[PDB]
Amino acid sequence: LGVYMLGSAMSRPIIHFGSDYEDRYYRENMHRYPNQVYYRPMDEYSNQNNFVHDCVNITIKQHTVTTTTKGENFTETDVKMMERVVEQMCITQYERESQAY
Amino acid sequence: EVQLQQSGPELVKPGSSVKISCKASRNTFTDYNLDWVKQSHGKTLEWIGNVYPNNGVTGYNQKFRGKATLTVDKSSSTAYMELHSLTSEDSAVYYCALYYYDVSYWGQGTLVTVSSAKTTPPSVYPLAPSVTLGCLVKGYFPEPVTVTWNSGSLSSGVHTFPAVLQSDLYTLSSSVTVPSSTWPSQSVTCNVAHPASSTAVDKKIAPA
Amino acid sequence: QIVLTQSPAIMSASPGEKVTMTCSASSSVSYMHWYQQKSGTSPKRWIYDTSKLASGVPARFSGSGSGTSYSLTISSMEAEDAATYFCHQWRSNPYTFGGGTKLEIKRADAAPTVSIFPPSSEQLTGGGASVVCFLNNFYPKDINVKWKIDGSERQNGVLNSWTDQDSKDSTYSMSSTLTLTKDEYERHNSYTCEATHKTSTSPIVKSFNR
Repeated sequence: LGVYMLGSAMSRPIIHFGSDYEDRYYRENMHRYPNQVYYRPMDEYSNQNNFVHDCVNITIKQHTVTTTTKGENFTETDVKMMERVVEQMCITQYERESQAY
Repeated sequence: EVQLQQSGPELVKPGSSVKISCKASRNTFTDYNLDWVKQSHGKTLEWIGNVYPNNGVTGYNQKFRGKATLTVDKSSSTAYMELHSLTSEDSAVYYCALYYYDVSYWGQGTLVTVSSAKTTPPSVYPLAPSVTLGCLVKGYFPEPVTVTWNSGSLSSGVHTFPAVLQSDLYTLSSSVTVPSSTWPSQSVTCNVAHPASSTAVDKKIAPA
Repeated sequence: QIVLTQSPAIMSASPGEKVTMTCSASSSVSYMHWYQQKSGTSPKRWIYDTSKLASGVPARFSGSGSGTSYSLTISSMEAEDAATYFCHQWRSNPYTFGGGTKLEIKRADAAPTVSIFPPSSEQLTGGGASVVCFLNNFYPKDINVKWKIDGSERQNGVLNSWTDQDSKDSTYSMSSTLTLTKDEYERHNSYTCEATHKTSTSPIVKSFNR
């Protein structure tokens, strides 16, 4: 776990899914999803998509272990939705690292 | 093939509380949403809150916080709405509504009447003179009563009129047209059920 | 609290007519949903996600709209479609409904079939005396009922109740119940129920002797 960087908090974005049922679900469940991401350092990556892919998997993983000690459970609708919001977040974290810092 | 069954009508005293149920049957969805909606005097619809019954999550309309409490028994697929500290404005029909993407089901509603009045059963009187017969269902509290004819075998030409209220007591009527020649020759019964008192009354129409 | 406003509030249409009703939002929603509710029944989802028909909803229905203006159209009005339609949004908490459009169907005028019934012997046995008049399968809704007990009107002691428009034949129906004490009932003889209505240009009389 000492190989990972941890980013500071961010506002979770609103994601749109193509149906009202999913849009309402997301917005009603989104507080259960992460608002910070885990990543590997930038100097290991050639391109943005590879960083985003790892950041996504690392972050989902830690979040699913942290919160099943809590006593949360995730449906598969929740893991798909985390996949989408965490991707966006990993993208923002990449832009923080490379432009803003 | 999924269906929602809600619990029966309640007469509650002002100040008390009640709890109504909504049980989802033959369901096979993992994560669906269950809304609760109130309807006041046959018209205006208001959303109260929701529960996702398969892990935890619960939403309220601000207006009903302190008034409704939503929970779920996910061992028996039954969802509950507690209503605290009732008054006359809480008299209404309450609905649970299931949603899963394209699919939607609504319960048949639960009538809550908030009143300090006392359950009273109706008296059923037959109306004897195609020809027309009826039943007069008079002096009951609270709503609802359901009226059948020959247990539902008689559906064509039935009119059942909405109840109206006279001095804390409801009165309704139902009328039925049947062929000139099936009556009196064939047996005409009107069956009335008052679920609050748990009376069921079968009055035969015989010619007067 | 996105407010939803529906117009018109009441609408009448002829069989075959194109009918449109509108739902307007005080702010932008992404999608709108519409419910149908007939008399006695619970609401049922009719169109969801703005333009998708729920199961068992006839093809002649359609929905559209964007931002703050949404409409429900019926390309050809049928008697079955007489009902109340509500819009509803899930854009933000609290989720709100519109106040409904009540849709009725025009039909060729029909006269009521009138039946009067004396009190049953059960009723007289225990207390009182309710004389009931049924007035059935008429159009249009506007009717009017007077009782006569031996040639004298009575307004006090009379419960009226109307049905909503029938889905099959689009008629309306009323019951008027005159209720009296046994004593006052056995003090008189002739009992007339009497209705005024567009169809006839003279009262519809039904009576009995005691």
